[PDB]
Amino acid sequence: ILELEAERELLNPPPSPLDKKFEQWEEQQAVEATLAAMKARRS
Amino acid sequence: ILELEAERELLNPPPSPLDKKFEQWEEQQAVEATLAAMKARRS
Amino acid sequence: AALDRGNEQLAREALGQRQSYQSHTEALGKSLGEQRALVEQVRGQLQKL
Amino acid sequence: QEAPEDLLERLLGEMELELIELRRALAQTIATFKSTERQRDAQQLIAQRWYEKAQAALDRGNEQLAREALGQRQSYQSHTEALGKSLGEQRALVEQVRGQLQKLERKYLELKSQKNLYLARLKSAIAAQKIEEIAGNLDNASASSLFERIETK
Amino acid sequence: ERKYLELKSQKNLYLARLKSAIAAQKIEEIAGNLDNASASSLFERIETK
Repeated sequence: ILELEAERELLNPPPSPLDKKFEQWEEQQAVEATLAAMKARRS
Repeated sequence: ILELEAERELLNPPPSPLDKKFEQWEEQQAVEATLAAMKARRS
Repeated sequence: AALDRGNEQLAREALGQRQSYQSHTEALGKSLGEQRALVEQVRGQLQKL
Repeated sequence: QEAPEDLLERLLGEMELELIELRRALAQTIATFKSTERQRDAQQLIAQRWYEKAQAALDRGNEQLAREALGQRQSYQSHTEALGKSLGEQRALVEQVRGQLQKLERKYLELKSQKNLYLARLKSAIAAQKIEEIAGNLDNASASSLFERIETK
Repeated sequence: ERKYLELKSQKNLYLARLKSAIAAQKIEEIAGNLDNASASSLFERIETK
């Protein structure tokens, strides 16, 4: 199990922590900015 | 280990300390000068 | 978007990530311009020959 | 010796073998530390359940019992500290070598990238030499040119 | 028993390092054969011709 899962790390490098905060940071706006338009849209 | 790693030092001399400060000195401007244009670009 | 809304710290790393690709851009970009002289000169040869 | 150009393709052929051989060696390195990392988690969990006992041990006034339980925990802690420090050191090993492979792979493709460009130039030169060497054979040379033989006759 | 498993535990880690070193030597030893050396590099032969 540990043998093969390691090879996945090699052939498929995982997302870096720098990019990890992207889909949380820009997503925190892709959610806020998107809902901001929706929030303003209703009002 | 120490035998072979030494040969790497021979066939491939490492960056000198004089050049080491370059990619930190000019990079300190390649970052500052680059972001200086970006900093001024937004404003 | 990085520095927008006041997250300047994050943008610094992203540009630090970009410079690595820029280094490839400058090195390869200069090489491509040089390669143009090679192909252009040899085509005139074949035309002459 | 064989043609140098043939060695160029063949030479880079073994280069690829090492990269995959290097890759497998890396993964084996990556395989082990997780096994050690998991082993650490189990032991501290064994230490935690002793702490869970230590929570109940001294409760209700049985402090004497709790002393032995913590005495039992220190043995597992010693493993925790020793293995914990080793795992942190092993992180430097794996991280540094990964940057190597990243450096090596970037260099190799660039090395193989240029190979063809100068092979193309090499074929241009032979095409430049063999085309004009025969060209002068007809008339372009002052003497011994076969063209003058026609006028001679 | 506690000592042996720890002894066997380290065995692979340095075997991995050993394979890394041979992979480090054999990869660059051939690398300099092309052009990275000042002389005797096969790359200069092309220009010579």
